[PDB]
Amino acid sequence: QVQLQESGGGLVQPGGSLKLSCAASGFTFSRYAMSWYRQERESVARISSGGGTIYYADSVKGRFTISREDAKNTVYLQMNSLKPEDTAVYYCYVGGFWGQGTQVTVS
Amino acid sequence: IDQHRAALIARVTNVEWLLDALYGKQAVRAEPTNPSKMRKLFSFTPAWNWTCKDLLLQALRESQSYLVEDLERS
Repeated sequence: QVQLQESGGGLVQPGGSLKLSCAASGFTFSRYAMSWYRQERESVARISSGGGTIYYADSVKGRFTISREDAKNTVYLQMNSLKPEDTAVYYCYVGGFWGQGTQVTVS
Repeated sequence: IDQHRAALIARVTNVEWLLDALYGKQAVRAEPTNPSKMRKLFSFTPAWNWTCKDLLLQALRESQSYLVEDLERS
């Protein structure tokens, strides 16, 4: 049974921060890429397997940071200088399996 | 060698941008799909000198540098 546990959401005041984390469970993680999106539904972060090749959506430049914990089963999202327009459901997602998500409210 | 193509295709948005950049620096265009015009464009390498690769990746960096590095650290 595929498992992804999304957490670290909340409500914050802009300039402020949120730390999202997804916990992978049930299969081998490190040979696959891990992603975050926010909600149309717009992809936010994608971190390829192995940690080398990082790709950030254009909302996330120099602010959001997708990180990888392979030791195992943790994928990090570091949101600094949060904005209400970026307040949304953060979906941790890998391989046809998207997390249940987290709620982000910025104001 | 086809996995980087659709990759760059969805990492762009506008396809006509780097085509207009490539202009006069070209009939692939009757192909209906937007990424079609991309995929055949990298079969044109024999007509692409060093300055052409330079053109593509300099336009890529003059757009988004991470994309240049992404094609680079391949």
